[PDB]
Amino acid sequence: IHCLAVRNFKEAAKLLVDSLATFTSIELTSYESIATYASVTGLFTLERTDLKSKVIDSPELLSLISTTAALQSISSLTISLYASDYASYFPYLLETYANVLIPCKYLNRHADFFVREMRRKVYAQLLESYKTLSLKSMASAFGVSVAFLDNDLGKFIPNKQLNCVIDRVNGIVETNRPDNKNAQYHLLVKQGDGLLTKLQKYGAAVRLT
Amino acid sequence: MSLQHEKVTIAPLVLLSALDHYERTQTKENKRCVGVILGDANSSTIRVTNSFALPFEEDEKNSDVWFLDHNYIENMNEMCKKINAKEKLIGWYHSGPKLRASDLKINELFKKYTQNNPLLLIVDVKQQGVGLPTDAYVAIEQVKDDGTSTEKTFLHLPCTIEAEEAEEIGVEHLLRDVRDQAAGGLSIRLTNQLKSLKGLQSKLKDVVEYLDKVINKELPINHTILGKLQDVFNLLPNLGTPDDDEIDVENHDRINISNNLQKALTVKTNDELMVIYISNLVRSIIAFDD
Amino acid sequence: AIRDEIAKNTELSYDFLPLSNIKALLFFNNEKETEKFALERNWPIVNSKVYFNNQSKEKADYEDEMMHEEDQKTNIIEKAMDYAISIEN
Repeated sequence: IHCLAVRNFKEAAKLLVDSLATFTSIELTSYESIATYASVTGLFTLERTDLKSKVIDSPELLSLISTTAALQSISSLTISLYASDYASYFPYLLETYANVLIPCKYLNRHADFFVREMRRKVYAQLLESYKTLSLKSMASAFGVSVAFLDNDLGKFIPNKQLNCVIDRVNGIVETNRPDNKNAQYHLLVKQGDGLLTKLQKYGAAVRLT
Repeated sequence: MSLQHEKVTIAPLVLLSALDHYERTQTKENKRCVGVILGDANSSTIRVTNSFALPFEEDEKNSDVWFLDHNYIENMNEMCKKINAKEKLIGWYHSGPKLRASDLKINELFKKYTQNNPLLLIVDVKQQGVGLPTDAYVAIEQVKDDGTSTEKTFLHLPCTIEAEEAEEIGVEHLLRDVRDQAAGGLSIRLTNQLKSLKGLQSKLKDVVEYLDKVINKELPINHTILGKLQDVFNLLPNLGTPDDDEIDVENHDRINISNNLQKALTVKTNDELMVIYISNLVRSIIAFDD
Repeated sequence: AIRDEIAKNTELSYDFLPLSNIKALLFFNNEKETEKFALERNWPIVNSKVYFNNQSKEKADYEDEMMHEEDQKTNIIEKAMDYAISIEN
């Protein structure tokens, strides 16, 4: 829950899956909220396949069923990402904001942060699987209008965590993400630059003394 | 006779022994030491284990006139069995700088005693060649399809060595050179890399001027040579192939490994930089204390 | 000065312009003035259409021609040699 209140939900995921398997209730907020926390972190951290096996490697999440509004709203969303429902997905996103994030102490810091990130994921997965889409159809899949759809996308693309471009004349969405040798090359040099920097300052400091 | 051959393997002893026997007949100036060649055959690889001198006279007036002492050859072979009963005639060595046309007539005489076509191993005594100082031929008789009669001719085979391990360390023991024509570290193979390219230049020169010699000085148009030359071009790359583009991608790959390896080495030495500073740092105190 | 500036720019931007589109961009009001500049700036306008990609080749070719030229191209062979000698320094 400390990892949940700060921006690293990756750690939070790793601790809270253990907490499902065995829960210790005294002095710790009740088990339906603990389900809601596992599900929040699950959506953010994982992708389709991983997500599905996580909530089948937790039988308890499914057998607990939605028994509170916050649990219901997060669980509806969990299913739709991994089942690759986009249709009812876009409404569920609004429900999670209302009934989980603002009511919760720790996710009220993440009310704007979550909604922003979660939209990247749902788009990401669809675009990776496609070379090209049409915009109107992509808008319909989610349940938005064509023009509305760009706006959300157009914040994610220059941050370059979505690796795509949008023709507005063909109306096609192009996907030009390297996933080959070129991607591994592109990542590696950043780390190797980092190594150069670490040595540049430490080198100087020892030589002068 | 075996009419199947592929390679000639040579023991190191053979070369050295013919040079010794050469100076002790005191041969030079078209008087060339010729002895018998001993070893294993009925094998595509001719494996030459030993060699010995024969009493031989070479006339320098005519090399088609020669003396060979035939009787001696049988007696010597019986003593070869005393040493090891698996050494027989498989040819004869020549000590000269190169092939003579009297060597074809000489080769006739050793056919009588060989179960294999007889070997000519030129042991140079000036030690030329950019590989081994030995050239190797075996005499073959064949029809020639160029419209010329049946020749017996010496056709080239590769030269290789097979050295006993026991003997080979004697070569290392004798040799005080740290070797610059054989593999070692980076710098040593950096010479080996340049050396090979300079070997290709010399070999590439000789073909060009042979081709000039054929159509102005009228040396035989030999189809068998020129056929292997046609295959040099067909096996030669062409720019703009996706195979030679893959070479560019493959360059990136190994250079990057060098790039990270170079960083790794730089890290490790910077640990020793700090160590030595900690050694100086302590030794300030010891000095100050004294 | 401005006429020259935009004429460099259009090499990158275009490869095809009609005559009308050239006239506006170079800030000319006369058609003959556009064709006058195009001869002197060495634009091959043939059939009232420019081919700026010819023009990029010239400017790129000029950057190579100046002798520096071994290490400007940068030889595959030369990189490996450099790496080697530093280790064996």
